[PDB]
Amino acid sequence: SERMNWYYHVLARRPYLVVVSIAVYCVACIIVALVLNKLPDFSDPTLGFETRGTKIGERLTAWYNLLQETDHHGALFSNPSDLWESSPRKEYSHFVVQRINATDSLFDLNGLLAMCQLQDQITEVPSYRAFCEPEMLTTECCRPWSLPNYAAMLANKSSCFDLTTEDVTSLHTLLLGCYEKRLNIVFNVLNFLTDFSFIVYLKYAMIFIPVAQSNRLLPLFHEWEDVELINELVEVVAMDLGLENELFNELLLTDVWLVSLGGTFVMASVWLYTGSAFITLMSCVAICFSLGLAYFFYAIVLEFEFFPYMNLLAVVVIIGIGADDVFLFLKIWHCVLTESLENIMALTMRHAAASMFVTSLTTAGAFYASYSSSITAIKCFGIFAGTVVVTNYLLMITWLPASVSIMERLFKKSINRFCQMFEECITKSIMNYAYLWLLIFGALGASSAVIVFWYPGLQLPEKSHFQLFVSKHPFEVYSSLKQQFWFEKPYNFKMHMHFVWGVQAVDDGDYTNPNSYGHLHYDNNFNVSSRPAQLWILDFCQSVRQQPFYKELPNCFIENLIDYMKRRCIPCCDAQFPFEPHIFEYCLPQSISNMYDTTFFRPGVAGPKFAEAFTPLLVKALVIEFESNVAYSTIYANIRQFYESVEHWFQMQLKTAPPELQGGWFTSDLKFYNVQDTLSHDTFVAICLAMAASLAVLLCFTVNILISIYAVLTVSLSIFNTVAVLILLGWQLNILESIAVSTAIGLAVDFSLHYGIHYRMSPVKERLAATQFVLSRIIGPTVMAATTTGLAGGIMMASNILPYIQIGVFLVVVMIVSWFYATFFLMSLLRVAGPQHGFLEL
Amino acid sequence: YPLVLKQTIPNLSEYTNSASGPLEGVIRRDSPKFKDLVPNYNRDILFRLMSKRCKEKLNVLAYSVMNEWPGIRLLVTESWDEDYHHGQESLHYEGRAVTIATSDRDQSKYGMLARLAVEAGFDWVSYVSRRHIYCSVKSD
Ligand SMILES: *[C@@H]1O[C@H](CO)[C@@H](O[C@@H]2O[C@H](CO)[C@@H](O)[C@H](O)[C@H]2NC(C)=O)[C@H](O)[C@H]1NC(C)=O
Ligand SMILES: *[C@@H]1O[C@H](CO)[C@@H](O)[C@H](O)[C@H]1NC(C)=O
Repeated sequence: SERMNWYYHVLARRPYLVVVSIAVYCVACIIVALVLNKLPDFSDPTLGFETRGTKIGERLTAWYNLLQETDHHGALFSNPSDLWESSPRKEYSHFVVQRINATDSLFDLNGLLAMCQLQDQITEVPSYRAFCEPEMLTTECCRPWSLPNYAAMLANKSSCFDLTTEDVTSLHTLLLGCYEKRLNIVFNVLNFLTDFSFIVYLKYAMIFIPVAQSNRLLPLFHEWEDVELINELVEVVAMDLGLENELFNELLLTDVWLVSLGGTFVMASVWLYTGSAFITLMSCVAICFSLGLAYFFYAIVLEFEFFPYMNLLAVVVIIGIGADDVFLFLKIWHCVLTESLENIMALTMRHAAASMFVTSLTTAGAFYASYSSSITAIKCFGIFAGTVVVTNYLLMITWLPASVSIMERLFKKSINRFCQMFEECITKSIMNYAYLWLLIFGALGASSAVIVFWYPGLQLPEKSHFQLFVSKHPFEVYSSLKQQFWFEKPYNFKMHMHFVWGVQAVDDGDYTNPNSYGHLHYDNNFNVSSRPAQLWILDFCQSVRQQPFYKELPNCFIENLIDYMKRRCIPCCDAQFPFEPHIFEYCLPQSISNMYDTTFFRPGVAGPKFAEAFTPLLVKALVIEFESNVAYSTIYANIRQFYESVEHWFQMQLKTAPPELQGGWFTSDLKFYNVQDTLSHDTFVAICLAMAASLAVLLCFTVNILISIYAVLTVSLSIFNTVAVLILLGWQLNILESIAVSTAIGLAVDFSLHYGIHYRMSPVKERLAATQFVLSRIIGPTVMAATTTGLAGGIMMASNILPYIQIGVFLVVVMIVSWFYATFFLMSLLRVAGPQHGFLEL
Repeated sequence: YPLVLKQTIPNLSEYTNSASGPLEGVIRRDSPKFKDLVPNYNRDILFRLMSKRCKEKLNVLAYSVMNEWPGIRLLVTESWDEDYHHGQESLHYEGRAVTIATSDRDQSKYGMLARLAVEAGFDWVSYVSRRHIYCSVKSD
């Protein structure tokens, strides 16, 4: 350590040099990535949610991009000749309503004039006048085709005078007498209005407004956020409007300011832990600086662009880690004082090294290896993190000992009383009660085991919508209501599968930004003419006609072809199927522009796609349609087996074709499914990654093995129970949680490790004795670290977001409970079962 | 299916990098960017100067329109601007934006016209008025 000793000494010596120079390097890279790189912003989150690099990535990618490559440009074109030479609808905004006393059908009057009130309250707004669009060229605020309006309208009165008492009656009469007089459509219009839940006892009301649906009405979103419109009987229960990703940004903006809060919390806790709030400044600004530093690593250095906001969470992540070495250190300081400066520093630092190093290392190891995912924002997240972590690491290591030295070169009682009593009562509660906690813990451990695995498996979601807010939100109120109604349906859009040959299938998109996909190629083992291949075409077409999921006019083009062929003359006349290639493509596009300009004109996709190689023609490639016995759903295994057997037979026929013709592939909307498989696979994968990582480390330092065993088991059951805690609050699966999981390892590890180390480091080799040493000399800083972490987490909670509050949950649970775990369970284990006298060391 | 007044496609900031994007500077006869601007002598259209991408979308729209309207044709109400009428910022200043209407100038028609606009392959649209519609295209 000689030069290392000189190095410790230089720390002992000449602070301000580094102090200032590193300040300099900081602000340098800071403002570099500040100014050169622009400030990434989020129009919306629904980004990088693909899985490129997948086989399906190849598929979807060539598919989509070819399609954006079809005919709007390029010689790829539809018809081979085209080469040669006031009733409403959803598009107006709308409210969902109800009556909340007597809880009856809204078919009655009381709620009707309750409405009249609500209406005159509603359109009363001038900001509304702003977007009112008073149509009719009259400056007349175009009228609401509303219900009391409907009523006074087929009345000859003004709305709210509709005199329900019998009006209502005769109307309901019309409605049952209604089913498809026919006054204009009001029947069918207000059919669109509400749901199947009347044939009576409509639960809800509903508003349209002759107004625009956009992001443009934000001010009025606010202006009705001000007013409840629920006066006595009612509730504006679900307002459906396109202003979402906007509030999204604005509320992130809210919450960051709200977050500096828990920051200052931990700051004060520390200062008072020393009464030196100089070091609190040191710490907080070191924090924000390592942040900007790793930024410049991100945007400027590897020069990256797409900064998915979710990475924000690193913040409320890192906040819990940076505070631990703190109390780890001060304690050694005070003690060694209780037992010139250069050597004292050098020792206490030889004694902190392993702790701080190993901790940060496992953490950022998890975050980094996040990068092996199949996903965009994931790699974003892990990479960003790993950097931020390793920063704070070096930050303390070097920036900080100067903090100490200088705080010196400068140069309540209740609390020491309290902490004395603390260690004391704890030590006793241990020494007296031996297996109580032990058996209790083992019980609950296997408990959460059966909890998670056997019965209530982590079953996935199928309604995706990727909800955002509190599951209770008017926007999210509307989340459930739709298909109850009419204007809701895709009868269902049956799975319409498609197959292709004549293009290649890859995605050379830049795997980071979601706006890089590349350029599509062309599969050219694919002769568009050769008979044996033609004849496999036609036996192929034959083959699907035989299926039940074969579900049944450009389809199987060959038919329109040979019609035009056998269609006699007055070259392309009176002809059969197997024939020339050149005469073939010579008569074909003629018959094709024919079927085109015919009144058939099927707006369609399957079939050919052309090029100028008349001017010379050809087809580049071409495709086939089929419908499915099945239609839309977000379920998993149905679609799974569907595709599986389908593609199976796809091969069963493919290999049969002349390899001329095995240049193709098969489509559907599995991407959803693509996720709901690949997600879990890749998740488990990375989990095992960080697992084996922390494994290697434990085996590295605390060489005797019983140690890491017991720790592993502690923390594994912590995993189990924290997960089944999420279960007790009952989640569907998304990536976010796979992520936080992965981190759990490098999170919990450190407590157990500090313990196993101090004891392995103690000069004693007995259970109780070396144990008590480690007690006195390890206990608290651990508590303070988990404490800051819980501060940050638990303070995100009474907030607006799934992400943030979700995350506070994750934090608090994992940290605190893994604590209790290794904080008494393993404590018992080696209260009684430590390796004494050179036992099981390496 | 027919567009509606104040609609924005996509429902974003027209400058959203994939919809139309942020402006990249005005074009005047001195700026070398005018070297690449193109006027539409397309006589099935009524004026001309605009962008090569505006050109693409214009000409893929032109005849789908006539398929939408016989007797009425692609009328360019405003193509390229150099006399400072479209505010301190406009793609008309670089011949990319287009204020648009039919050769017959009929209000409630445009909703469907704008529709086929996208059907031609345009990048951004809006029934931004009864007097006219607006369309725009990404940076080439
Ligand atoms: C598929 O193969 C055939 C023959 O192997 C190709 O065509 C013939 O070559 C040209 C085509 O224009 C013409 O002379 C005749 O139609 C054929 N040759 C004769 C009759 O001697 C055809 O072009 C190939 N197609 C592709 C896409 O590779
Ligand atoms: C006006 O009153 C007449 C007479 O009852 C009725 O037939 C008509 O439907 C009313 N107005 C409307 C718009 O229906």
